[PDB]
Amino acid sequence: PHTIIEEDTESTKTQREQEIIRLTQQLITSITAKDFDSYSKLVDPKITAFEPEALGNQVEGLEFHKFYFDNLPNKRNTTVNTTILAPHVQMLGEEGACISYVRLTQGIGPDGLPRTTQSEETRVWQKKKGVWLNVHFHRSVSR
Amino acid sequence: PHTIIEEDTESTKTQREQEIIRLTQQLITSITAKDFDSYSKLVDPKITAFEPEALGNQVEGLEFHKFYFDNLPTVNTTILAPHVQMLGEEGACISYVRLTQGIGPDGLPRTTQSEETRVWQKKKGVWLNVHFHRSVSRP
Amino acid sequence: TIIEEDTESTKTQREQEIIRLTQQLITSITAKDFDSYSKLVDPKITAFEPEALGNQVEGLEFHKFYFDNLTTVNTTILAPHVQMLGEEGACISYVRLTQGIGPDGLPRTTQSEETRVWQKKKGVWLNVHFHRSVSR
Amino acid sequence: HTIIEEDTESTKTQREQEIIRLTQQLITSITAKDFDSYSKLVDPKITAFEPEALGNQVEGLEFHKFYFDNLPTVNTTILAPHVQMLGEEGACISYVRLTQGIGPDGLPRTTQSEETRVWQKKKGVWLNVHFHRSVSR
Amino acid sequence: HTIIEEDTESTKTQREQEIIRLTQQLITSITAKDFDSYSKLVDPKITAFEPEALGNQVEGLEFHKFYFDNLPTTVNTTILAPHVQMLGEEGACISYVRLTQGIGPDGLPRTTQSEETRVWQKKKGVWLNVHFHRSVSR
Amino acid sequence: HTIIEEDTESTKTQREQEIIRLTQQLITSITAKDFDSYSKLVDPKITAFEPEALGNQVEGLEFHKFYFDNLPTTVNTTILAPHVQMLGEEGACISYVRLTQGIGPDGLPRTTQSEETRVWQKKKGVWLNVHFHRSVS
Amino acid sequence: HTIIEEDTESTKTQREQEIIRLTQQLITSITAKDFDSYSKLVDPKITAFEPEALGNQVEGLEFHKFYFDNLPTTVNTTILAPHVQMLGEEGACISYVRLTQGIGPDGLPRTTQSEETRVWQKKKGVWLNVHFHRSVSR
Amino acid sequence: HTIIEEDTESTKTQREQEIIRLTQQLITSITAKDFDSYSKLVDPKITAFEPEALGNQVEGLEFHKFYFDNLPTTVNTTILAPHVQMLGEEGACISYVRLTQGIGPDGLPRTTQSEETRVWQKKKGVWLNVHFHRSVSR
Amino acid sequence: HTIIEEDTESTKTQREQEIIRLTQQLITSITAKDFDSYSKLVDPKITAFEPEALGNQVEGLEFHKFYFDNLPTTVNTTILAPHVQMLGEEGACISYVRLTQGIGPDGLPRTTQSEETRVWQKKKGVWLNVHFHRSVS
Amino acid sequence: HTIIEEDTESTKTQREQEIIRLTQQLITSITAKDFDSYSKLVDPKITAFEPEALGNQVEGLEFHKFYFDNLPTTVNTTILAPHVQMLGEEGACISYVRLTQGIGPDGLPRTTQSEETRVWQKKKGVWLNVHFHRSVSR
Amino acid sequence: PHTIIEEDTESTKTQREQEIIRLTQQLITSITAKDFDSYSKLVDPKITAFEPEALGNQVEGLEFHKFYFDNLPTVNTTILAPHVQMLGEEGACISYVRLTQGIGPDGLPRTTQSEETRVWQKKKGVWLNVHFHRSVSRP
Amino acid sequence: PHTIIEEDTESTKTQREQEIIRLTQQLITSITAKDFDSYSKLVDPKITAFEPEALGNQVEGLEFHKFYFDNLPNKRNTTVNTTILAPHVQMLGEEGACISYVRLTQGIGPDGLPRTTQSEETRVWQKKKGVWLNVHFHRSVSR
Amino acid sequence: HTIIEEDTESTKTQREQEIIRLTQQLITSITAKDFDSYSKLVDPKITAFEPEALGNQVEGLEFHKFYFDNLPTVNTTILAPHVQMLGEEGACISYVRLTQGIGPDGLPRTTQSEETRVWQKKKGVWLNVHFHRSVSR
Amino acid sequence: TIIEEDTESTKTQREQEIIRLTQQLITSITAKDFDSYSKLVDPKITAFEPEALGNQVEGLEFHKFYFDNLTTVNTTILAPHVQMLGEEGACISYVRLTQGIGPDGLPRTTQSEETRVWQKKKGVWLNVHFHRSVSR
Repeated sequence: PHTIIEEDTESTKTQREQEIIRLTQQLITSITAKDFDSYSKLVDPKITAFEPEALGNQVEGLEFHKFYFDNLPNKRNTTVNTTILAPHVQMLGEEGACISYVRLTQGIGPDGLPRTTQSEETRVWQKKKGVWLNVHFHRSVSR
Repeated sequence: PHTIIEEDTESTKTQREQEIIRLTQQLITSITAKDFDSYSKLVDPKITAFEPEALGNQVEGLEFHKFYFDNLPTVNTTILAPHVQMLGEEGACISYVRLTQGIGPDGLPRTTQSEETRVWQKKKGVWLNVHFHRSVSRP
Repeated sequence: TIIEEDTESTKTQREQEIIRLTQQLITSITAKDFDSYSKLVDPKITAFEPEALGNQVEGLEFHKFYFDNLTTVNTTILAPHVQMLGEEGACISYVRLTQGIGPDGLPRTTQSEETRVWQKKKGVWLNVHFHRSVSR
Repeated sequence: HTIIEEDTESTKTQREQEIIRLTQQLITSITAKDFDSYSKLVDPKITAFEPEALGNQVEGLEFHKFYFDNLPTVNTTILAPHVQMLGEEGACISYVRLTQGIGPDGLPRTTQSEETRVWQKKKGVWLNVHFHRSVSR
Repeated sequence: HTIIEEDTESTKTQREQEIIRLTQQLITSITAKDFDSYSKLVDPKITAFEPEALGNQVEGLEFHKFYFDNLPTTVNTTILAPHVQMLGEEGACISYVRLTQGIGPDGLPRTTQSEETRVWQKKKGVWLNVHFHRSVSR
Repeated sequence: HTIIEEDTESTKTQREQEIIRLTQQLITSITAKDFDSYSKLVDPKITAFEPEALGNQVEGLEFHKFYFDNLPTTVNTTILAPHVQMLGEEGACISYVRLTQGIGPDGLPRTTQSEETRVWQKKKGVWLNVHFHRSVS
Repeated sequence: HTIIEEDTESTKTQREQEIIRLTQQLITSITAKDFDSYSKLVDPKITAFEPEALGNQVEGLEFHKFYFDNLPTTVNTTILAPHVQMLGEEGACISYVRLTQGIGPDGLPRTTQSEETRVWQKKKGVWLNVHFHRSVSR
Repeated sequence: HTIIEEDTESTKTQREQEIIRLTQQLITSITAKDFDSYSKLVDPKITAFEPEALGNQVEGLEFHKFYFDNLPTTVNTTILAPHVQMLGEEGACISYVRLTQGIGPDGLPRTTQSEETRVWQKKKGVWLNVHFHRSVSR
Repeated sequence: HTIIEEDTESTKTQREQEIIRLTQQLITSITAKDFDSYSKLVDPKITAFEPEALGNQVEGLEFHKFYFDNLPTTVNTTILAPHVQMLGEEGACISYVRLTQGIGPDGLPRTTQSEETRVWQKKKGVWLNVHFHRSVS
Repeated sequence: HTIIEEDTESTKTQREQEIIRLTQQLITSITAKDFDSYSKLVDPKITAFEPEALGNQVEGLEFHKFYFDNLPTTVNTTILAPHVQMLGEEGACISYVRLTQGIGPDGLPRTTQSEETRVWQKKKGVWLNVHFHRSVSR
Repeated sequence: PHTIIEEDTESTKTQREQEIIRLTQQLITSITAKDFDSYSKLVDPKITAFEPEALGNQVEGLEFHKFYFDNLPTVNTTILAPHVQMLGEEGACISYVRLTQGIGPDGLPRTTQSEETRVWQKKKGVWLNVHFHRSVSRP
Repeated sequence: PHTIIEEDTESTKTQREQEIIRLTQQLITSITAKDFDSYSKLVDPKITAFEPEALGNQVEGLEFHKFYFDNLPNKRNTTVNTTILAPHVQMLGEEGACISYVRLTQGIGPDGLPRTTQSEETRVWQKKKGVWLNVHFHRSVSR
Repeated sequence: HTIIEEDTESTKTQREQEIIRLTQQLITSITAKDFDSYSKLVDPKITAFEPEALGNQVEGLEFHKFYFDNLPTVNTTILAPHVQMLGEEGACISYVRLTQGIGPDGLPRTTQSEETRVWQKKKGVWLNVHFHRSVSR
Repeated sequence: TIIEEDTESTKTQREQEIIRLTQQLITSITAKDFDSYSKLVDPKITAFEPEALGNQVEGLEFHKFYFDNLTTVNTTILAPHVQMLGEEGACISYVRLTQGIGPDGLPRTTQSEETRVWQKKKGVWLNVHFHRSVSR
């Protein structure tokens, strides 16, 4: 029970930019649904990462995140609702792209408590042999 | 006194990504020296930014950072493990750990750490920083 | 049940309807009836609420998440100010006072300041924007 | 005192663009403490929801004029303005206001508020008849 | 479920005394959670200032009714130094210190104190409470 | 010192309009600390519930005169939603929310909210305040 | 549970000795929760100052009768240095330090302290407690 | 600085009115730090219960005379609801709530509260305070 | 229950040796909670300063008997540096440090230190404790 | 620099009274920081239990002398309910509650309370303090 | 489930120091699996150690760590930026950041970080860990 | 006003081990005296480090520490007394050595307050062309 | 219960080596709660400084025998033993004791104490006449 | 000045000298006279003190650091136990109670438990080990 929502606003993006947004949406769907095959198809095997689970280190490879796919609750236990706020997409020539957005996640905590979480995400995509892959992402949370 | 040091340890970088590292070094130099002219020369005027000064929002433009070049009142900035991924011919992405050694109220030494991602785009033959993302992890 | 408090007087016939429409809206919220809610709310509604964490959200899905989760409550509208905007605009602002039961068997009262902006689209009034605040 | 709008890379229609410009002039009169321009842009019977009102709804200019008369480097930034038009005489603009300033010490601090302003075209001119300021925790 | 009124020394006038009686009946309907007597003693458009209203002024019975619908035997209220000021033939203003005794979660005796001002209006020969103000000092 | 009153809606009767005006003059006399005007508007044996009384009920004018003589510049009192209920011909009861904008120890503006209930009694053709009740939430 | 007086030095007169014995019987009815014995020794219009009154002065038997109808074992109350001043034949005033030893929630022995001042009035040949004042030092 | 009494309702007898006036003169000598006027109104062997005694009962004038020789402007003491009970011709007992308004370290106005119980004895035609008890509620 | 005594150095006179022995028997009667032995060793009008008295000075046996009847297995009392000073022929004063090893609520051993001063008076040829003073640092 | 002793009611025997006097002189030498009078009233091999000794027993004058060498006008001590028990012809044991009043860093009046037990021995016809025990409750 | 991952990013190691990394991986595996036989095979019996379990003291021998192999009651250990400096023919020194992903009381995920230095000595043709130094920096 | 003291105990070390101890002493003397030339002579220009000033990162090169030589108070202001506790030296063939010890430092704080600091140090030495150099050190502090 | 000594890579003289072995036997009797071996290795008039004594100096075996009689996986490690001999009948051994154990939960905890034991050769056998246990903060 | 407290009795002539030597040692400490201190203390003295942070230190330099830094104090020795060890050993243990003035003008008292071990080296007694503890 999870669905990903984007809201660009009145602004209409480039068709290319629109595809980067759609791909990012698919990736987030892989993460919330914990489908590691779909995640792996969209992400480069040598992706560098900056996330709070890294404790200020930079991590490389898929295994660090495959830990979260193979573990953590399945997804049946609870329901989630992620939302992408103001996605800014900057194309970098023909083979690069950089999408940065605010991620707002609605869910249920330990009890039947509804809570909202905000994180700031930067994802860099590289067009490798006609296929866009996520080569680096950087996820922070405000204090 | 403001100096900037990179630490590539044993790995070897290509000339392109070595230049991305060099440009990032100059950028952070203009930051620590509060030289906004050089900073403006290295940064695209429509630059997006994620930083703790923005309170979890994404800001655009130069005025938001030019505020800090003004108004604000001996440090060593160190770039740790610069990962530079080239993106075709007009893209580049360098992520690193920014370690800052400095002085407190007294002659007291303290170190701060932030994780930075900077995205460079080659616009009309020159490299410009079009987006950066600065984080500080659970202190 | 919901209680309105105009204090004194009767509003004009146009803004009285805005008050009643707000009553039906809050009724759909408290009763968790999403059909009436979707009928009263524009599909591209912008929103400022504490559940949005200082962000502005748009669409119904963000709010429909709250309809699909979770008996006796008493909401009360304090000093409604309705300002009409031509023939196709209306802006109602009021203080929402809610009475309910928390985790234990103890009664609690919550206060929030709500500002709803209604638009008359093709003869029917729809809420296109609302702004919910909570004082500290 | 400099004010910057951030539409994203979008262009609004000619009608709502003026709502954006007028809002910038309003925030300008607020930051510069110029009550004359403020009074020209605001209806005298303006209802208001702001943290200075302590969860109450205030009306009139006197409550706000109290703030123009006290105290003499700031940078306000308008994040994601949404303008929904209401016929020919109504407009509703909502945005996130991001303020950079200097506090008691010489330290830069940033504050974020959410603002929703409702404008009414009264006799060919636009006046701000309602506004709602919230602050996230 | 017994309410004690403490006139201190000396005796007031009879008309003030009846206002005191009606206030007692009101608080009895409150501690006994008897909404019928409460509705008999209270005007349907009563204004109220109480800590449950969060610095707002509430009107009507539903705001207090809600409280009567939800709760359940052991209470004791005491009216401290009631001042009753008559207002012509149709007005009355009684103000007093309310002292309530009860039992919380665990079996320990606790006492709460509030300051109350109740305003009675003589409508059609009967007295009704048209406004009350409940405060608590820190 | 400015005392502003706002009724959300409706016109009061003439009598209760006067009750509102008399309350306004009273609050003015408090802010200006003119004890002669205050005493003219208030009964010499007025009972009172206010935070300065520490949950006690005080009577008389001296308890309040103490504040008139020792306090001893610019403040803004706003009166929100006055509910006036007349009691026959010789009684009246007005209850309202009071907002106070002022400057504290700093150069920073602060707002204070209190809920007030005043009871007026007409004696010999003159309305006097005989009891008031001020609480803060 | 039993109560113990501590006269320390010197011997009191035959009048004040009875005041101390009656105070002992009173506190005995308090610790044993026997309201009958308490009502025989207390005037029905008794004023009271106690921490359970929150700095107010309550009147009547019911304010204290609420406490008799709550909780059931072993306690030890001691009257430290009773000072009895007689006022003619119909007045008496005894002030003392009440020291209580008991068990709380856990299994521990403790010693609470309160200062009590009781005023006795001889009404129709019997001594009655018309006012008591309970204090606690910080 | 001046002291104000609040009799509220009713009129006291001619005897107890003098007890209240003498209490006013006493607290006046306290707030003005005039030990001469204080010594004229207080018996030299006065017992005392006050928070400055830490729950003990002190005797003599010097224990309080220490406070007269310390600190120098504007204060306001009010006697709330004085209850005076006469004991023949040579005894009197007044209990009241003392409410003090003053300025602390910073420039702020405040209202401290203490409960006072004073016992007056007529010794050779003059009334003297032989025992006072100062309490503070928490 | 074991009561151990240790003098760092020196031999006491015969009298003060007996004073030490009587104190030992007293502490034994407290630990074993044998009130008959305690009463035999203590004056019926004994004054006392102990933490159980809350800074007051208590007199008599009942105050202490309360603890004999309600407490109601293995503890180790060690008496450190007894200073005995005889006062003529009918007085004596012994002061010492008392260590107590025991088991509290847990299965963990805890040690308690208290400083005690006992005053013995010989009445009719029998030594009785007439005053003791127990403090804890 | 004045010490007040409070015998409460009634009068003790003369021999106990002199022990009280000598205790007063001792504490005067303490508050006045007069080491000569202190040395005249105290045996050179005095044992002591005081909070300054940290749960240890100290002996001799140097431990208290040290205190007399270092410090400087405003103090007031009061001896509460002195119990004096004579021990034959050469022993005496006085125990009491000491109540001290003074001024700390800022100009605020403060009161401290300690429990003291002093043991006097009649050595060569004069009384000397051979052991004292200073305690403070929490 | 216990796995161990190294992250050499772009740099290239020699076969010797690559084997030092491999041996360290096996060592940490025997730690997370609490397999003391393998651990003893990789560790010299007179090994010195600095670790927070030692409270600022330096311990020697195996019994101090064998205590933790006993008595103690799904994790991913990751070796970050392994710097391996060879010391002639019989010495080696590998220092790295040890990042540990694991589960709390609930199915709650948490990450811990420690900095480790391990010194290897070639004794009779086999490599043994003769000294290690484990630190945890200002959490 | 600073001097470095070693105390091996009754145990006598190897002559080689003794030299490693002496070299370590010289290095610490360079640090306390803030003589960067003497420090640089004993330390390898590509030394890796683990110290609390690195915030859980590993640092390489001299500049990170030359920051502390060129800044910080000179050394004239106060007096220091460092002490090396139980130095354990393990030789690694002919070209490696590993010395680990407890560092106890006595000094004066902000006021005239004497304070003691303990840190645990591991220093690795490499014999490069007949000259021992410090190639890695690891300094921790107990909690 | 296993005990490990850590001389560093040194060998003591034959006389002090026995002091080390005997100390190991003493700590063995302590960890195993075997009072018989303890009493054979310890002089009956042993003075003692330990945190269980609350800064006081205790003497005898009873104070320590109290601890052998209460409670039934531990690892003690002796760090840097210094043995200074005193003629033919005295010896002073001081060391750092490092203890690994399990607390209330199933969590491993480590404690560190500093111990100084003074042995005396009494009639050809070595007895521990004094010990001093400290704990750093 | 320093005060000894044998409580009662006189020690034997051999251990009395150990007590006096301890007095001279503490005198050199309080007066910060390092010459007498070095004369009374063996150059290879082991030490357990709170200034060593749970470590055992050896030598005079660690203590000489404290002689070269920083009027009226009163130290007192409580219940000294002196146990002789043959002809060339002695072990004295005692409670040290120190009276002094802190930062302000207020008197403070500190307590520590000291255990000194003396050795007769070539006819003269030297302190070869001492162990200073502080109770919490």
